[PDB]
Amino acid sequence: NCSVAGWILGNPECELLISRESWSYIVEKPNPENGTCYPGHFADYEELREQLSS
Amino acid sequence: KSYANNKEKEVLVLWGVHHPPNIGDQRALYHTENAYVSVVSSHYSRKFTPEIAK
Amino acid sequence: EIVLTQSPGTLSLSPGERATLSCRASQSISGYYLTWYQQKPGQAPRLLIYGASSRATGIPDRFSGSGSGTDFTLTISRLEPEDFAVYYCQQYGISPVITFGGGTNVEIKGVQLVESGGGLVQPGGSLRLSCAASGFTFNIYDMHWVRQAPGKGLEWVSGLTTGGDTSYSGSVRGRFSISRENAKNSLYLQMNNLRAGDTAAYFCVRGVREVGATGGDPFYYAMAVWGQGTTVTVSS
Ligand SMILES: *[C@@H]1O[C@H](CO)[C@@H](O[C@@H]2O[C@H](CO)[C@@H](O[C@@H]3O[C@H](CO)[C@@H](O)[C@H](O)[C@@H]3O)[C@H](O)[C@H]2NC(C)=O)[C@H](O)[C@H]1NC(C)=O
Ligand SMILES: *[C@@H]1O[C@H](CO)[C@@H](O[C@@H]2O[C@H](CO)[C@@H](O)[C@H](O)[C@H]2NC(C)=O)[C@H](O)[C@H]1NC(C)=O
Repeated sequence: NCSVAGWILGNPECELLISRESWSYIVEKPNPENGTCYPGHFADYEELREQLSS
Repeated sequence: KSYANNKEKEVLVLWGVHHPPNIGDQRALYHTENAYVSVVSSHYSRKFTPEIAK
Repeated sequence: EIVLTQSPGTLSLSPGERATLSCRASQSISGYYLTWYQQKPGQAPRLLIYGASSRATGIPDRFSGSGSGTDFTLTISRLEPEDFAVYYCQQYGISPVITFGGGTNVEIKGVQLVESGGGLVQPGGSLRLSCAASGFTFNIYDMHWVRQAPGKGLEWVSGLTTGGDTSYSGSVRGRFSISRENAKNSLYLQMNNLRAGDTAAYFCVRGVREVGATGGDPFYYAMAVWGQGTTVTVSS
């Protein structure tokens, strides 16, 4: 259910999964539930995603 | 001041920021050498603090 | 806009003396809103003071005032026999209507416009005036036509912002008609249905820098400058 924000930052209902060290590909849903629990502008969302393409 | 949509359509909004060529207007009209404006949304947000610039 | 009341319409005082004058209205009316004048009879008006505090160009420091809301006030530090004159009280309505205090004589005890066409007509008749502009940008300023009977309180006939919002009085409106030209640098006032209330002198008057242009021209909500006026009369 998580956002990429919820994954990267450490949202406790996003399981951190440090064991996941490298992987085939990223999965989301289109309408991800867990954005940030304290909102705020998150600049360059695009650029971080492309950097974390691979 | 503020607004949010009731119409349920998308909305297109314009505004401007005054840069006088002289200060006597700025004191006379608005009575601050301070400029501070904050036009804000969730996604977008930006402030403005300009001066005279001839 | 609101009835003013000067205090006094005439006074008699000696040299080396102050002079307190209080122009106050019905309601309380915001205080960068009035401007204060003098006239020598024979001469046109001259400007002195604005916004209850502050002082015009080319000046001593003696005429100085205060006051706010309902009661605006101009005081005077020293009196002199060269000051022998009727001082006036001119305020810009929010209903954009100038209103006029009725002149205040001091007795001391022991660039330019040009008008066009003042004179006679028959009563109930028809005639036009103009003004013409010299040495500035008639584009910018909000203009006013004004009247004055001899040795009486003034009245304001008409004025107009450079966008087109007229202001007349309810009695004067319709019988007169204004129209303005910037490319030609001139103003027009076609007038009809004329009775003895118009038996008086008139002035063309340049007021307010609207919001913006280039220049060494600041703004108040007072006048900028006046014209020499001219007489108009109905008679038979
Ligand atoms: C992770 O995602 C879940 C699912 O969206 C979040 O839970 C849901 O959050 C909404 C927020 O509006 C909850 O509605 C609110 O409920 C509270 C009462 O608890 C009320 O004060 C609000 O006015 C609003 O009605 C919704 O009930 C809630 N549902 C569940 C099943 O939890 C959750 O908050 C997210 N957590 C993090 C850490 O991102
Ligand atoms: C993902 O979101 C769905 C929301 O549809 C969560 O579904 C809830 O699951 C719990 C049990 O685990 C139920 O008690 C709730 O009633 C469910 N809600 C809805 C709306 O179906 C689901 O648990 C979420 N999964 C994760 C991993 O966060």
